[PDB]
Amino acid sequence: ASPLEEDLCGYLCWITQAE
Amino acid sequence: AVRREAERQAQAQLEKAKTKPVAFAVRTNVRYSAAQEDDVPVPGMAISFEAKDFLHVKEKFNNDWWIGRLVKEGCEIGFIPSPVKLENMRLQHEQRAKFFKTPPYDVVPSMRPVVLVGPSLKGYEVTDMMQKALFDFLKHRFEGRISITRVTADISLAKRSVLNTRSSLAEVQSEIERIFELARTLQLVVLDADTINHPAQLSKTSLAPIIVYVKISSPKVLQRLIKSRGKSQAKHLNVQMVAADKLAQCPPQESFDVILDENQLEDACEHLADYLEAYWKATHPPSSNLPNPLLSRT
Ligand SMILES: *Cc1cccc(C*)c1
Ligand SMILES: [Cl-]
Repeated sequence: ASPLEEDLCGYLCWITQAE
Repeated sequence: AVRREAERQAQAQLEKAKTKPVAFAVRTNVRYSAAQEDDVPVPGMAISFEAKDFLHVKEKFNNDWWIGRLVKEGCEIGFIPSPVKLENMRLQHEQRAKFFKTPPYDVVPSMRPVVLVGPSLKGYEVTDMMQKALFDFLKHRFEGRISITRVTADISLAKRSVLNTRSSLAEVQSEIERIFELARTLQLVVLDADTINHPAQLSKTSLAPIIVYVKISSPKVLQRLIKSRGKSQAKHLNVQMVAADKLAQCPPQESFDVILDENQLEDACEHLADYLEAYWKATHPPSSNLPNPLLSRT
């Protein structure tokens, strides 16, 4: 994946860990 | 001879202060570079410092000298000039140098409270959820050593300029006083401060926070994260993007203590934990308690 897609995936995963 | 005896009584006081508690902390507004002519109670034992440095003060030695240390790993206690002494030295310089035309120390919490800002505004899902994961991590990682507390009062109002009902301003002051008290015994203090989105909002207070910038480097990524939370969040895109851009416009070295620009929660957490462990070491020098030998020599 592109750096921006990798950023996005990492942050979406971070958000899921908050639930 | 009267003087060697005076140095001895001073050294001895210094010895005893190593294991005393921290009475208070200051942030310096001025620099001090010790010189032999300052007449230090023990020659060579003065604490020099730059402006914006932090000192932990144990006790008052006399009107001219306190006893304390720079909040930095490896630094041990010594003699810190009192404001009276700093003003006397300032006038000595002015006298040596020579109609219509600044305190050297601010008292701050003994442990600087940690405050999280970014990636955008609090009270919206992206920032709330991202920060919640960091606070959850801190609670588990620093168990036994940390107090994490919410602050709903608007602590940006805690300046002399201000410092609104009388009741709300008293509540701001009581929250300041609580945060100072939480830090008194040298536990780490973490605030979830609802109203603070930008470091300039605390820069004029006496809290001297550790500002943690949770930074999303690309605005395109932020935008897409907001959109991931659905149309109910995305309708607030603009205010969230403007707020993130204001953080990005700050001079970073002066505005933020730690910048978490990692895109993995694990890596952002370990960076913050490493920072706070280093801060623990700076504030908790081993000299602050003597070992109590298991075995005697005879
Ligand atoms: C993008 C993504 C892949 C796998 C797991 C998560 C949490 C997110
Ligand atoms: Cl005093």
